[PDB]
Amino acid sequence: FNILLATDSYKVTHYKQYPPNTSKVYSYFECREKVKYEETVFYGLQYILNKYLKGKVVTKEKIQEAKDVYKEHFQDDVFNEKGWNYILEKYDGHLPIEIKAVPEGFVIPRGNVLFTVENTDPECYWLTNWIETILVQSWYPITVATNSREQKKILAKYLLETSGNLDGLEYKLHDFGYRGVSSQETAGIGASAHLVNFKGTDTVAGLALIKKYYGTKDPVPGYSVPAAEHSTITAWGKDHEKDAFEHIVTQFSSVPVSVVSDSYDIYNACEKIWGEDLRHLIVSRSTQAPLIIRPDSGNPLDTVLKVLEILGKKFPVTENSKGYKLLPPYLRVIQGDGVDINTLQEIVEGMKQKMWSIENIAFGSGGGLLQKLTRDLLNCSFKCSYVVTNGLGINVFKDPVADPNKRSKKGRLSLHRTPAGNFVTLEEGKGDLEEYGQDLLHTVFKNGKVTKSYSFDEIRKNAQLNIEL
Amino acid sequence: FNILLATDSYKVTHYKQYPPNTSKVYSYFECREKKYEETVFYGLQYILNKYLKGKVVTKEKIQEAKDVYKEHFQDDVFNEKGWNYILEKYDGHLPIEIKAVPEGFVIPRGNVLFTVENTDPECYWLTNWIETILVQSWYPITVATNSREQKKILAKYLLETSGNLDGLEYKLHDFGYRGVSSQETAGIGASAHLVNFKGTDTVAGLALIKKYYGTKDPVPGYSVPAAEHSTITAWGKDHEKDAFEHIVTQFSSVPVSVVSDSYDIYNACEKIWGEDLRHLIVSRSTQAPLIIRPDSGNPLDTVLKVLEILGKKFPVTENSKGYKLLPPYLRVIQGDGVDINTLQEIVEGMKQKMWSIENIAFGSGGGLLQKLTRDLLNCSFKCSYVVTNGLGINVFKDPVADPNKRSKKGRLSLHRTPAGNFVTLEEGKGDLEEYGQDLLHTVFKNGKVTKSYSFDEIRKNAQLNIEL
Ligand SMILES: C[C@@H]1O[C@@H](Oc2c(-c3ccc(O)c(O)c3)oc3cc(O)cc(O)c3c2=O)[C@H](O)[C@H](O)[C@H]1O
Ligand SMILES: C[C@@H]1O[C@@H](Oc2c(-c3ccc(O)c(O)c3)oc3cc(O)cc(O)c3c2=O)[C@H](O)[C@H](O)[C@H]1O
Ligand SMILES: NC(=O)c1cccnc1
Ligand SMILES: NC(=O)c1cccnc1
Ligand SMILES: [Cl-]
Ligand SMILES: [Cl-]
Ligand SMILES: [Cl-]
Repeated sequence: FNILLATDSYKVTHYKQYPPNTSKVYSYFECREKVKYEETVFYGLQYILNKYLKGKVVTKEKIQEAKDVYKEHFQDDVFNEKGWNYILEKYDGHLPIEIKAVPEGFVIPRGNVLFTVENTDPECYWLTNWIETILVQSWYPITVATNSREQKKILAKYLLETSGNLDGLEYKLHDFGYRGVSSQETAGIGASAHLVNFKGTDTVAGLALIKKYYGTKDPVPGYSVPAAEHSTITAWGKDHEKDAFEHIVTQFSSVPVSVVSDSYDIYNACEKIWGEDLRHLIVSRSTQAPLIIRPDSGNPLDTVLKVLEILGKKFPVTENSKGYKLLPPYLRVIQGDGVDINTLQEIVEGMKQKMWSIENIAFGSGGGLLQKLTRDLLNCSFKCSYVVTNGLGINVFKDPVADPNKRSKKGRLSLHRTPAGNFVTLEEGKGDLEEYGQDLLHTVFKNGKVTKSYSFDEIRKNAQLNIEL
Repeated sequence: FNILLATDSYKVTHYKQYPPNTSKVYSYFECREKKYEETVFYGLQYILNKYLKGKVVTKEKIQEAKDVYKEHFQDDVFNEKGWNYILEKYDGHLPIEIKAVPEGFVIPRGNVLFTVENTDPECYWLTNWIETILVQSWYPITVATNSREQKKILAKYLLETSGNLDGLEYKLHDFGYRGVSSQETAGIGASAHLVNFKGTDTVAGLALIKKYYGTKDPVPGYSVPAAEHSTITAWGKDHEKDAFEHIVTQFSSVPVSVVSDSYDIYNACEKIWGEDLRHLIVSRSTQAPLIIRPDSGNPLDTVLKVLEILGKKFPVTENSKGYKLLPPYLRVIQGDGVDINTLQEIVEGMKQKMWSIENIAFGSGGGLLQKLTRDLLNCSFKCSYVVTNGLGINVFKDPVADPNKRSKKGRLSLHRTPAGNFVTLEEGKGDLEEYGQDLLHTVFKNGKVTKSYSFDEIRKNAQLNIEL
């Protein structure tokens, strides 16, 4: 990786565009005020700081490589070779930048400063926004973690209402998204952000990222169980679906096992194969090793409701203390097709209306969890708010006439608690007046070193739901 | 990177689930039919080289996978024996054969694009182990296809309003680096866009193409100097004119894009560019025009109003098709809110107001590289053929509630039809040789990349019919 080649092309030309004699550029990131997504989980900056920003990130070879690429890319010499060589020669290639940030896992309302960036050497005024592109990619772990947490809120509300408790909540939304993201790197980042809120994942890449960059007291941060796919059912031949089911549940007789049941006819599979032909292999299973029946096609709500009605007529159903129907403990359902935050809500509400406890179901979500998200969902944005030119600090901002939502904050910023205990971002250096106590941002990066860090266990604690607290 | 840790967790358990006595699992990838009628096949070569080729198994990688899965499953289910077999027998090279349509080929939906099978009977479980990594080809396929569909829209409008396609390759600029989910995604996605266009600010695409594909030219994509809000607003609100003047003077002999909406896009166009600094604009060369960049408001309404303002402050001509044309030193780039749908809305609105598409280019970020999912083209990998007890059987899924999810049966091959279209033959019927040559070629076999394509070849294959 070369940091010189890790920015938007136009930023190569920006050192020539700032006012002459500018010694400081100070910028900030927020999730701009616009499912409402009123609060965001701050997560993922520590990965970027360690993987890409810390240590000796400039070398002679990297400067020469960037110079050669940009000469052809712009068909002109605009690259700031002198400016990058200064960092190499004066700081042994360590970035003279200070980043302050809210602690990871913190849950912060929209429209608040989450981190700030400024140069610590006047010669490197151009460096602050060079690294905008790499830092703004924190939108992705923030957005995955936030959207996953919002689904946890829905699941908690309906589990509490239909069961009286939150038992099993952290296994109710399983990450199926490894194949449906855009790269291996994205898979690890996104899976780790989901694991802020839940413990079930099939996206193995998230485990090593957490281990390397954050850390947990437990050996791994996420868990899985054996499960079938269409290839392991259909390979037996259509007339032998029962044989596949029997082989798989017998191979995994002592752990939970998920069996995709829709290869040919989900309803026949539930009613006749699981329901009658193999029922004796299901009712014998342990409470710690249930069969998890997995539909994977059709209208998600309609299919879940019909699967439950079928199973409730073939297996003993109880009524829990809240009055909701409950399958026996050796039998559960996972809906892992078509699940995003909207369809999740529709399914749990439809189950509730039909008197089925949320204890009976879990969800797998792939593209909806890790890929169908954009930087626009939370309006993640990085902007310059303060500069020093000719020794004079200036509060700077953008205020487009057509769009008030794009207006940006002015001056030096700080994050505080209000008297009622909420968050406020103070502008124009007003945090210095100390009317709102101390700034909640902490220096996390300075002059090539990570200066403050969070374990994954601390991040999880910070991101807990109120209903959990 | 450890390929043992690069699969969906459940696939760790599948070796125990296939029918006993199974010696072959054969699987295929298609962009299922459900408008995106045709897809650009692009990106597999990156995956083959970065992740699949060579010695990908070691004793350390097996032990690390064994340790992780013991904790991840709270059980010992990992196939250590099967992975050690590959290590000891093949020096850690994967006994897999992959056949694929040439990269850059434009193929209608519902056709086989690549197949995967094991070459050693002991490794029947390996074909679908690597499904997860191979299915991520959905992303470069989808970026390249969606970018090409935008090129079709641009080409149709440019041709209608101008009579030619001059400049088409620079009409959709990649602004997506900050709006994708990772550095790796940025390079992959930017490279897929460059199949169709030459303008990019997502620098990461250049090194990927150089390392994995190659071009005869030094670089596959190009940029020009451009401002951002920080370089305008840093001058102070009262000094926007000073920022504009400084920037166009610093870049007086190359094209320069200047974001103009920091405070009031319409004031900037009419009064700053159109009056105060007009003398610095009309003196510019055709080779180095000023590109005015709005970045907020309704994308169509803003473009039309910007053009109306500029048309009243600068000399406008009428081209031979009857459409209005700004002077050659002045152009506009709309780089906010652009996806395939709004691009179409903008060029159609311009046409209705008699403005040539020569006047405009588009920047797209999230719309171009992030707002896409595997479901857009229904990219899917399924087993279609197995050999069990020495007999081949045709395998498929056919869910009752969704006919669109039905998969193909048996050994597959891709052919040209007599009318020049494409057909996927199932059940090994390609062996009857009624349809000429199979278009799938072996690209990977037993840890080696057998066939490779340059980026120049891929671009040629992905050309539009109108260009042809
Ligand atoms: C059968 C369930 O398995 C485990 O939870 C998971 C579920 C699950 C399923 C249905 C439910 O109603 C539910 O409450 C949970 O499903 C999984 C599926 C996978 O592919 C992988 C997993 O790890 C779980 C996974 O860990 C937990 O052991 C849960 O206690 C048990 O009820
Ligand atoms: C000023 C234009 O530059 C080049 O195209 C680009 C454009 C562009 C703009 C407006 C138009 O109406 C248009 O036809 C093109 O914009 C760019 C913007 C960037 O940030 C970077 C670029 O490389 C181009 C970029 O390369 C083309 O060579 C075009 O001939 C010329 O008119
Ligand atoms: N474990 C599963 O059922 C699963 C995992 C990943 C993708 N699809 C299904
Ligand atoms: N060159 C540009 O105007 C640009 C690049 C990347 C993101 N936004 C704007
Ligand atoms: Cl599956
Ligand atoms: Cl080894
Ligand atoms: Cl910008």
